[PDB]
Amino acid sequence: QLPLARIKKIMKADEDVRMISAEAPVLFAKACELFILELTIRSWLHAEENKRRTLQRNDVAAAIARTDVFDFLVDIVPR
Amino acid sequence: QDRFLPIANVSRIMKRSLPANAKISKEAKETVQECVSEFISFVTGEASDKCQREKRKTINGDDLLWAMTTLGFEAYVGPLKSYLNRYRE
Repeated sequence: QLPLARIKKIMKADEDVRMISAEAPVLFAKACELFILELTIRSWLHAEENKRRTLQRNDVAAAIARTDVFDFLVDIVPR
Repeated sequence: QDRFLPIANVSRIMKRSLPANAKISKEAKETVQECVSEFISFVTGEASDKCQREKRKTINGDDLLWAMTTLGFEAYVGPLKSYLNRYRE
């Protein structure tokens, strides 16, 4: 579903990242899936509030802005 | 475009959460693609602090689970923990 080597690469951009167990990119692949699914459905709710069947960037920004867990993304995807 | 997970893989997962006739704009896909990389970096930084505080060299799955709990992703941690225990068996 998501390439482990690329996950490991993104992980290794970290300051203290050092060595990485094999299980960690595998677990991450599953975590990223859960994150994408939740971000996407929260965004869809904003598209349906605006009477659209197309999910747009402003829908992701809206979902991020009103979800406390997605606080870390508010400056990446401003409304 | 290689700081990111591949756009089609991300978008295929996005599409699974939506009605079959939903449409996803290319900019929405690119946005979520960028958000996923920030998710990895955000969670890794926390797990790294944990791994280092406990004088270990290797980030493992328990470090990630602890990091997700700390950062407020508690809804994911239960199912990920079960996933991790099965991978290790």
